Amino acid sequence: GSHMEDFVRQCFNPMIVELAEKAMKEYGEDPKIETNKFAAICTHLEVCFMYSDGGSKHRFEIIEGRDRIMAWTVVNSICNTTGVEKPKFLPDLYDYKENRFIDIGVTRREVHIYYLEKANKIKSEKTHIHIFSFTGEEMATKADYTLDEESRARIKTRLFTIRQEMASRSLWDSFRQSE
Ligand SMILES: [Mn+2]
Ligand SMILES: [Mn+2]
Repeated sequence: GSHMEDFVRQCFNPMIVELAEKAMKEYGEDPKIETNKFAAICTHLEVCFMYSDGGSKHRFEIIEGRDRIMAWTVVNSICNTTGVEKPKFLPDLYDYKENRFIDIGVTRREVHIYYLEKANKIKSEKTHIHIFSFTGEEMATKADYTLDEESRARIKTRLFTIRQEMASRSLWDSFRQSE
């Protein structure tokens, strides 16, 4: 029973905590042991869902947070109906307005460093990328940031808040040097 674990269960809502536990268990992992990863997955969940909440009613299909199998089903539905190309790696969202898959990144390193790694690693010329840090920085594909500024602003705020709560508990350094 780490401090970190109990911190995550206080910090994130129960639905996010449960989706993340499920995601971890599905790819082999334990939330009680790998607790920095548990916090990171919760974070990435929250951001993805805050992000889908920007923009209008029907704008995004939400991929993250589903079962791996159902997530691919929906990806296939969107591919087979928009003509858009089937990505190699699961994305987080689909943008019905701009007609692209998006993968949201949350990082404890230089926005720059994480962007290149996902770009090379996604090896998917058409999927859009949008990174946020715990520092207020963001980088997006084609400098095209999808949402208006106040929706991204509140994500950035939320992340700095998570960073502070962690630090006030002396879990931040560990969290940062776990990535
Ligand atoms: Mn994802
Ligand atoms: Mn992502």
